[PDB]
Amino acid sequence: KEQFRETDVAKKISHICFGMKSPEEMRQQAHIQVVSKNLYSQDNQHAP
Amino acid sequence: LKPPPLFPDTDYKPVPLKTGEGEEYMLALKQELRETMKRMPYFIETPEERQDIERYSKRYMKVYKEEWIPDWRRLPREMMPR
Amino acid sequence: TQAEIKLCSLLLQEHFGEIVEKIGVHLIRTGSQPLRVIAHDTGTSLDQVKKALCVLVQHNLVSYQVHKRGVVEYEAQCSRVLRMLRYPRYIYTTKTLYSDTGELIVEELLLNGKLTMSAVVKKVADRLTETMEDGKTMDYAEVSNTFVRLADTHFVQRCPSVPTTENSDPGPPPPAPTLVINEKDMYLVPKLSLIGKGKRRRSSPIPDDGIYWQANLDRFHQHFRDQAIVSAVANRMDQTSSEIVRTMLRMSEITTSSSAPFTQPLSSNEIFRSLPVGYNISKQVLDQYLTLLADDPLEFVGKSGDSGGGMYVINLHKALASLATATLESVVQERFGSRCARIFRLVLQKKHIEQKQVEDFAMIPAKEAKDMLYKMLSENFMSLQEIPKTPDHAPSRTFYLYTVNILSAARMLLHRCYKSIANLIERRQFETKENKRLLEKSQRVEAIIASMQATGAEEAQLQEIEEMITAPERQQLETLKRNVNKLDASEIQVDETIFLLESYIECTMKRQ
Amino acid sequence: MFVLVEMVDTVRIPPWQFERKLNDSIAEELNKKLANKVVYNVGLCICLFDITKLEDAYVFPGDGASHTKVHFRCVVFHPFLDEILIGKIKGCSPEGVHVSLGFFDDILIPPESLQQPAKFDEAEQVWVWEYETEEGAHDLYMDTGEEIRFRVVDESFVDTSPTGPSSKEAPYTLVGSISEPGLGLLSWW
Amino acid sequence: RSVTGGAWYSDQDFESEFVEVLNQQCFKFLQSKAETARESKQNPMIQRNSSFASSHEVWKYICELGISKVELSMEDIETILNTLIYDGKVEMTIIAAKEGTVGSVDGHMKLYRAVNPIIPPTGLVRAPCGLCPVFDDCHEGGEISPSNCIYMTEWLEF
Ligand code: SF4
Repeated sequence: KEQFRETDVAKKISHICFGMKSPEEMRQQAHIQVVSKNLYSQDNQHAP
Repeated sequence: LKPPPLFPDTDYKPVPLKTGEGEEYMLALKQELRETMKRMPYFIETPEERQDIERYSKRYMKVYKEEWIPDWRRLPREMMPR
Repeated sequence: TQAEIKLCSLLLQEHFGEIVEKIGVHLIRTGSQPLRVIAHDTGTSLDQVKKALCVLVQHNLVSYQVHKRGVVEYEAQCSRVLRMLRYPRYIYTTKTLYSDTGELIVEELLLNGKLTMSAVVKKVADRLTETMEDGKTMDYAEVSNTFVRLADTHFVQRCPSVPTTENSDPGPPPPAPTLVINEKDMYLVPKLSLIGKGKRRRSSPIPDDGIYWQANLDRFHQHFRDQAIVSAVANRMDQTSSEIVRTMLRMSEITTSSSAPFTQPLSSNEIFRSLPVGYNISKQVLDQYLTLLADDPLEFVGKSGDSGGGMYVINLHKALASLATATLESVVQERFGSRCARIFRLVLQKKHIEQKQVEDFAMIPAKEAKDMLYKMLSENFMSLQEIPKTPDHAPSRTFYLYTVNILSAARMLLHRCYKSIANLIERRQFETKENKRLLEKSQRVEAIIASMQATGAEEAQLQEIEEMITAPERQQLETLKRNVNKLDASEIQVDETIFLLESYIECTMKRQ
Repeated sequence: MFVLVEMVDTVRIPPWQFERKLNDSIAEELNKKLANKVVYNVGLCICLFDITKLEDAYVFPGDGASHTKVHFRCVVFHPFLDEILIGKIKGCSPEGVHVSLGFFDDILIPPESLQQPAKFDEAEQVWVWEYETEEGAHDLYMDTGEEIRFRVVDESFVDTSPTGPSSKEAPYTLVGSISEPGLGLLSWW
Repeated sequence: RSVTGGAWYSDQDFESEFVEVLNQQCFKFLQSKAETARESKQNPMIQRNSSFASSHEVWKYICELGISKVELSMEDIETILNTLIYDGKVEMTIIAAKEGTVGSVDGHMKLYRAVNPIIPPTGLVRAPCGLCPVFDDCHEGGEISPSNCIYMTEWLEF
């Protein structure tokens, strides 16, 4: 016996609200901070 | 590669606080003040709500107080609490 | 003004509660508007909005104005919400100037917001009953004496009053009563003779009807400004000189306006006769002190005439410019070292300069100044002006002449302090809410221990209650308490700064 | 302990159902969907009580089924505090005795609720009792026993919703009390 | 401005340690003389006159104790004294070169004699937030959320 949860979340779009992103939110959305200029690892594996 | 830790170290540090009997009294007065804001009508809390059942105890522990009214000649005749 | 709005929200939460915070923040966010749209926007019962507005106008937080088409508009001033932070300072200086009775008078007045003389003296007497015991009593006579003395000395100022109904606009009343303020009776206390001995909590019609009062915030701001000036003078030369300047401020205050750059004329003859008899000083000694004070190169005070032999006028605008400049030096010095303040001040006094001159004239090694100027420039404490070599203003064709804009500088510190107090308040609330579980666990057992103590119950509870886990957590509760105390001390000191920063941005502006 | 709560929902009736009268199909579907599960604010659902009102049965484009919105009432297990209850034991523990109502089992009697004289057992998990003059510290509570009388004193919802990107305790717990006379095993009184 | 750099440029550094210690020495000595003036409170006119620490006499005090064996005469001393006159160690009391010993040489008494810090420190500096290098960022709910400002955490600890 477990907490009931609704199964169907289906919905429909009603509006598009355009707008802007400020620095705080722009960081908040992102996962990581790109800090290195390079593309691939030095070794022959060429891993990013 | 590794970005700096979220707290880079700073050489300078905040200067030591000033203390004294007057300052202690300011601190205590500020505390006492905070306490006063919780014991008069102007401290508008949400009106009590959502009783569970007709508990017999309701007769005795009910909070009783007079209805707060400001003197009405200083305000618009539009917002009577009744 | 977003940090400021955060302060408004915080202090509304702490003073009044959620719904009051919500209404106040929305109103200070949207401007003067009629009630119905506020109720719509908030979506709560109009009863709540109504009650909150009544409470707010009672404390003079919000103000209502009759408007075209017969609607009533409700408005708030952001400055007014930035004052309860100063109430401790108000009470301290009033206790310094008046006995505890004046302190209680002022406390009651600010806590209530508006009150009449009879009820305030009665409530002060009642709340004082627990400050003396063993049969001691008091009458309203002494409280009235203190109140009239306070009102005479302008700390107490009368609230507005309604126009007379039978005199003006007879018939149905307008939407709002449109109160009016009268200036001649601002310090005119009404009369009473009632006296009553306060009840010592044994648990066993108005002559001054309608004459409300409220503390004079401007007098307190002026008084604080005076104390700051005296403190500057005392440190500048000497205690004797500050006692002298405290004199010229005294006869200045009773007749000077708070806004003018210069005080009313004063003479050394009236300074001397006003000079305390407890100081062994002669008229010639005073005359010498005044002449050498006027000769001070910081131009703290100027001559401006010769009436009465000694004639001198303190320069308010210039001093506050000096007051503010110094604190700008202060923030730079600690956060960036003496050498950095060495350069910053250099750039201030040299209105236009370049780096090589700075290194030459600031004894700074190469590769140590350059980076530091860049840091000040990055932080915007330093503003680059950049005259060109050619009309294209190309960087290869310009000179990097530095410039200071003190008024802009102050503004960002205000912003800093606003965020600073905000973050302290939050941290204290964060600490309070996380420890609330242990606080209430302690408070209930403290109440249990304090209960039934006078009933004569057995003593076999002091140790038995203490056996629980709270005891080896009391030192953590003490750690909590000192952290709160220590945060609060930090808040307190920050307000003392705010007063000077605000004092300048006010004085530097003309508000035309 | 039982309480009656009003609800609303949208029900999809798959098209091979259309023969049977609608009301029956919605009732069955709601019982299917909600029965024997617990809501985060009203406790454990038993079954629907009745259907009050029904809207129109639309057909959305791209699908054969008919969607209807329903107002219905459902009886829910939601005991309030200080209710007197009778229930079989289901297991002893150092932190208290577990009790069962048959259909529900998350009731704990903590030792603070137990009578003062008995505090622990002879290292055997079967909880013992003690009393002053008679009952010389030899009575003990069988893990099933009879339906002991007890009174609820605490309750809580604990959330179990998923956390983080995707790819065992019940969300409801009660606390009972046994201290007062006349409670516990009927043989005592 | 090469090898010359002002003769203090020895070691090709402006001899930073020596220039700073020399400035500290001048400062402390002229404090001592202005302190004789202040201790005496000589008939204030003469109190401030004695607080005019004569910088030709400072120049003669700095040739000795082995300090300014390097180029000293007016120019180089006067300019290092001037390096000290570009901050709040000083304030205008030169009265041109004619009043005083060549204007007490660039006014090397000016207000070194005192100009006591107009005001004390500032609450802002005596608080973490204001000192925080990383400002902005710290947003209600975020990485540097003010609910962890280690600067505070530390300022809290101390
Ligand atoms: S990071 Fe913390 S200490 Fe620094 S400015 Fe932001 S809130 Fe203040």
